[PDB]
Amino acid sequence: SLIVTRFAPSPTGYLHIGGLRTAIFNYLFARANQGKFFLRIEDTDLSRNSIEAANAIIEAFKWVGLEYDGEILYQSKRFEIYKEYIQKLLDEDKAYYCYMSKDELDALREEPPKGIEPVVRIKVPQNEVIGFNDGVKGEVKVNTNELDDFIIARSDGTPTYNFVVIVDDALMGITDVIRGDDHLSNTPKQIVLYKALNFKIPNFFHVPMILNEEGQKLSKRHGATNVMDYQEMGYLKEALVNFLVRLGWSYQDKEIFSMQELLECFDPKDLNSSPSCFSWHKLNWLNAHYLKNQSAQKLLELLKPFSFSDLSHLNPADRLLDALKERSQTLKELALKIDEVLIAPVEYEEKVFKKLNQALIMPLLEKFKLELKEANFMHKIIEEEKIKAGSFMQPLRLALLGKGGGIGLKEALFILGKTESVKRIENFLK
Repeated sequence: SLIVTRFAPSPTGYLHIGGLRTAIFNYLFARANQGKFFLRIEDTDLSRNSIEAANAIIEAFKWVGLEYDGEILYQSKRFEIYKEYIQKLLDEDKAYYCYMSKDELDALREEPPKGIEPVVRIKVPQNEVIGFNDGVKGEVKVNTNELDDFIIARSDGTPTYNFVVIVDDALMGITDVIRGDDHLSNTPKQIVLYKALNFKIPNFFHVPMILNEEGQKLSKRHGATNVMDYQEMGYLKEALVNFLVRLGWSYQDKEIFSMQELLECFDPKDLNSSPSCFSWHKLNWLNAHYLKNQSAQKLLELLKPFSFSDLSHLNPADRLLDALKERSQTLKELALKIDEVLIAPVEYEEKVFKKLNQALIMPLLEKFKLELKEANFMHKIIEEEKIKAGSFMQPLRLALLGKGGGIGLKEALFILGKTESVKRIENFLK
């Protein structure tokens, strides 16, 4: 069966994670059945603010990797198309000109003009039942008496969002629409427009909105709704998609999915009607997994915008990533731990430095400096001055790493250059 879906978001300044989730559902439905998936940008005006917003949505779309068929459709490039359908409804007396204000209509609905530019409103047939079988909620019915004559064209002639969606959906042959429960009230209004223009009504799937940790609606008050913020936070594109597709959808008790697995087992009949919650632990658990399943060369290219240290080390000097990969969850956390090893310490932790015998620690490091200088690149040496390991390992760690609980001293000596290790010990003695 041929499936034609799209992603036509309402005007936003960027790509929201909630909109990314909806775009994934619509994407997966088309790709699972070898259909077509489009991206439509609805710019109500050709201003500088809306041009940058469109580029931002396209930017996040490219980074995530959701490819679309054909070229991107813009609302500003289809101005004359929307005008003709609006005129058609007028000439058929299915739409009419209105000069009243909203406050006048609110009072009248509860009980040759000169100058004033009118708006165009659609004539909603009263005393009818608008119904549609939603793929998630089931049969949804609404009386037309609960729908007033809504605006389809403003006083300057510009069509509304609902009119632009249904025209573009009919001209593109959209067969299914997977939507969030937020826009559930716009669906009956779109159905009116569809029937008025004798257009085919695609199938609808209304999924619950994403909830936060406290069960509230996911909004800008949480502080992480822009998809490109997750890129700056250090999350991989594969982990972000795996996280969002799991909200409101579940297969067979599985948590990790590849792109080829989703494309071969996604089904909109499995969309859960129970709302899902946004979990930082779940997203980090996924992102830790995809980060650990990466290679070594790819990690070098991923860690470049996050690490202050340039990687000119040898293939074994991959040992740096072995110890930090398991203890890191994002590229930001991984690169920071890397900088804690490659970048030389500028200061020393006074919590452990002040509680150290300076008369005994200084000559002991020198005896090890020469003992290690004879060796090179991987068996280390142990001091034999009849002392515990802590009496020697704690000062050596402060000289090499400066902190209290970092990587093991055996790996840090090999990761760092044999000349760099001596340069750090000599700086500790100064």
